[PDB]
This record gives sequence, C-alpha cells and structure tokens, in this order.
Amino acid sequence: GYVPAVVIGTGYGAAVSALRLGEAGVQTLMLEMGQLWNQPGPDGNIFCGMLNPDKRSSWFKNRTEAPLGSFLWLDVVNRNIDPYAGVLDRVNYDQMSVYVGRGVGGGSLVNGGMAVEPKRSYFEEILPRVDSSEMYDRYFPRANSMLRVNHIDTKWFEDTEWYKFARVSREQAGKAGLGTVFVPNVYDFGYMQREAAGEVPKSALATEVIYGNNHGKQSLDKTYLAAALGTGKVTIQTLHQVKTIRQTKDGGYALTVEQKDTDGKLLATKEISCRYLFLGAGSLGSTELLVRARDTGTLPNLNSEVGAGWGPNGNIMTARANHMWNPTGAHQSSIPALGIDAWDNSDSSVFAEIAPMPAGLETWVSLYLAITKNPQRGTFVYDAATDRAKLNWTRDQNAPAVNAAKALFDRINKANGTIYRYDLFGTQLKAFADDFCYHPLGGCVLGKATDDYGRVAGYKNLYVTDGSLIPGSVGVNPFVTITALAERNVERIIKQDV
Ligand SMILES: Cc1cc2c(cc1C)N(C[C@H](O)[C@H](O)[C@H](O)COP(=O)(O)OP(=O)(O)OC[C@H]1O[C@@H](n3cnc4c(N)ncnc43)[C@H](O)[C@@H]1O)c1[nH]c(=O)[nH]c(=O)c1N2
Repeated sequence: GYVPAVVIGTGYGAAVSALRLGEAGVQTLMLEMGQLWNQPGPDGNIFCGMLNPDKRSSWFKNRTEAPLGSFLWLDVVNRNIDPYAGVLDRVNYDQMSVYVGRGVGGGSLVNGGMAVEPKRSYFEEILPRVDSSEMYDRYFPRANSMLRVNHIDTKWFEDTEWYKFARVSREQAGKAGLGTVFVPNVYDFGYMQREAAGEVPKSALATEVIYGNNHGKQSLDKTYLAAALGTGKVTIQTLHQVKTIRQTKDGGYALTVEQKDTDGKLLATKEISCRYLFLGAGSLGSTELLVRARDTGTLPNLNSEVGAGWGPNGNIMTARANHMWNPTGAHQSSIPALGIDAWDNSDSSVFAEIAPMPAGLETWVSLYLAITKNPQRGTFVYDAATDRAKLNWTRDQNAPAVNAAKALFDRINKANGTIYRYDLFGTQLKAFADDFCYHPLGGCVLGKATDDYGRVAGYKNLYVTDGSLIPGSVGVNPFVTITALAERNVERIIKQDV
C-alpha cells in the first residue's frame, strides 16, 4: 500500500528523519529488516552478553565469534548456533569485514555509546560546502540533547576498579607526552555507578555491549524512535527488508519489500509506495540499494558518484602488553570512557579509543581502536550475477592508517619499554588489525551523490540520511555527526520540499 513517507532502516539517520517528519504531521512508515528487541530470551534477558553468546548475538551465522581483540580468552565460550535474526552482523567483503547492527535502532543497539563531536577544523576540511556555524551552534547541541548524551563523574572514574584499564593507558600515554580526553556517552553513567554499588542490574559491568545492553544504554529505541512513535504519525514494521526501489510514472517511489520470520524464512513479498522516500539503511545498506537501482535500471538517472567514496573511518585495532606492575584489571566496564587525543588534522593524526577487555581475569593487555586520517577510499560495485554490492577495498589501502597508528603507539612503547601483543588477531604475527570496520562511512557522499542536504542527484523527493553521506572519515566515533547532519538535513527538506 501507500504511505506519504517511507524511511528505510531505523538507525541514526532514519530515527532523526522519522521524528521530524512525524512532528511535521507527515504519516511515516519505517521498514526495518531486523527485530524489535523487546522479548526476554532463554536466560530471561533480551540480549546475550559477551561471555554467553548465543544465536541472538549474530545475524544469520552458524557459529558465534569472539569480540575483536578477545579471541585468546573468549574463544572458549564460542558455540555453534542456528542462523537467526540476531543483533550484530559481520558483513564480509573481499578484503574488509564491516560490523553493523540489525534491529530497531540499528547500530545504536550494539555500539559503545561514545558520543563525540568532530573537531570543527576537521569538519570544515571534510565538508567545505556545509555551513559549519549552524552545525556547531544549533545541530550538534540538538543531537547531544536528544541522544541523552551524559558525562562520567570524574571522581567515581578515578576510584573505581571498573576503569583501572583506562587509567593505566592514560598514565602510559602521558609518559610519551600524549594526553587523554573523557568521552561523553549515551550509556547512563549514574546507572553505571549504581551497578558498581550493587544497586541495580549490571550490564556494562556484566560484560555486555556488542550484542546489546540489557540496561543502561540509551539506544535509539529509547530516544528518537520512542519520540517518533509518540507523535502518532510514525509506525515501524520489523523483519521487512527493502530490496528494490523504482520511481513511479507520477514521480513517487515504489518498493519491493520482503517480510521474513526470525529463522529467515520468506513469509511475503509486498509492494509499498510513497511520495517521499528516505534511506537510512546505513553506509552499506543505503549504498547497496542505490547501486542496485542504478545498475538494474530502476533508478537510471542516478549519478556515477553513487557507490564511491567509502572509507572505514581509519579504523585500526592494536594492543600493548603492560608491565606486570600495571595490571588492567579483571573487572573492566564494557563502555569506554577515555580516548588518546593525538589528532591534529595531519596525516599522522590519531584519536584512539581506550577499549575494555571482557576476559574477566587479568591479561595485562591494553586494547585500542585507533581512528586515523587515511585518504584511501573504496567503491561499491554492483555484481548483477549475485545481486550484491561488492566493496572493492584492498587491505593495502589501509597501510596509511596502520602507519599512523603504529607511529603513535611506537612512541608510547618507547617511552615505557613495552611491546605490542602480536597474537590477539589470529595465528599470524600481527599487531595491527587492518581489515575490519565498526564505523563505515560513505558510498553516497554528501554533495557528490546527493546535494548538500542528502537529496539524491537525479531525483526529487528521494533522500539519503545516514553514514553513507559522510566522506569516509570524521576523526572521532561517528554517530553524533550522523545525528547532527540528519537534524540539519531533514529540517531543510521539510521546509523546502514537503
Ligand atoms: C561494534 C560497534 C561499536 C561501535 C559502533 C558500531 C559497532 C558495530 N559505532 C558506529 C555506529 O554504531 C554507526 O556509525 C551508526 O550506527 C551508523 O548509523 P546509520 O544511521 O548510518 O546506520 P545503522 O547501521 O545504525 O542503521 C541501519 C539500519 O538499517 C537497517 N537496514 C539495512 N538495510 C535495510 C534494508 N534494505 N531494509 C530495511 N532495513 C535495512 C539495518 O538493519 C539497521 O537497523 C560507534 N559509533 C560511535 O559514534 N560511537 C561508538 O561508541 C561506536 N561503537
């Protein structure tokens, strides 16, 4: 059937867009391929934890996986599982594996909550056509408020066993002349205190994050999406995957949509049409829909920039072995609190998340997710044979990112007389994991594939809203940028187009 606006997906771009559409009185249907995560499972919890993964951990995989960095300790809990509509999806391309959330709320379900604005000077470099004053004066503050961003209590942080891992890396970085910053979060830090005090059910302090948090984390289902539903103008249909998009003869859009059960069985195929179509299927999902539409002839007026300009936000994982006198703790909060800020906009820039280890015993390992400035980009190329977008990125394209991460952590090792771990990412001696991504950015870049507000070039009333808009890099964890840009874009679109 017909509905005035359709939003594909329910991540950050989608959730912002649907809230503002509903507030403007536009009846809106959101289509989400994953589940609404609200049913207690076999342990009485909605989500599995990192030490008890089960089918809920994984989108259609036959075996659980250890979180990257943790295989040496967490492989013991891996098990065979039924392919199921679980929450975290590892999407494998030829030389890159991208992790994304699947469910109502998208990556907000599975992410570490780190809610950080990019440096304005870097924002201005990456998106020179965008008015940065409005972003920093209006849209970033709006996003932080709506997302329920909050700040850790520094005294509690300094004293608690749960953040010893962070304090150790702070001290070690400091000996190399490198500073740290507290990173705001959407996990409720007041709740986290009460967890440590034994007052409320643990989540961050019970090795939960990457397969969901049963408590504490203000994912989008609690914030933007709850508000969108509260307008009375928004509904969400789950286990509905959009496959194809075409433009009707009178200039609206028609979608083919598959409805599945949680075992992946096809229940129905539906046609849904609309006046305004908003893509919020993520860097991977929105880009795939548009390259498919271009290259199968259903949106033939899409431009050549659709598919282009993808990067992994310079993501590189690495780890250091601490001295025996610098244990990182058996008890590590699953939510990061600190980053090493070595980002100066040069090619040696690094912003490094100090990541927790979920082993639950002492390993002496410090783990880092480095975010770097690497100009290499990949392209999603349609394969008509298999009907998939294939990202053409090669591992050698991450060499500049590795080089920047290694230069920084070499300074820390030199100052402290420590060495890397080489055994955390597989049998091959490898200190830097260079073929994964948690922060996919690009594919439908703002001002390239779209105008400066995400209006898809070649088409009217067709919008992209999400991480596919970002040109490969933001220098920090990306969801605040995605949210703030989505606030800017939908406000303009409603004013001028709707
Ligand atoms: C493990 C891990 C850890 C982190 C992070 C990710 C991951 C995987 N991130 C990244 C962050 O989560 C990510 O950048 C955003 O979720 C991206 O938001 P989008 O709106 O682009 O898509 P997002 O991926 O959130 O949502 C897309 C949604 O569309 C759905 N979908 C896709 N194709 C569809 C289709 N064809 N039909 C229907 N539905 C479809 C998906 O199932 C999904 O729910 C992060 N960022 C950050 O700033 N701070 C952090 O601490 C972290 N930590």
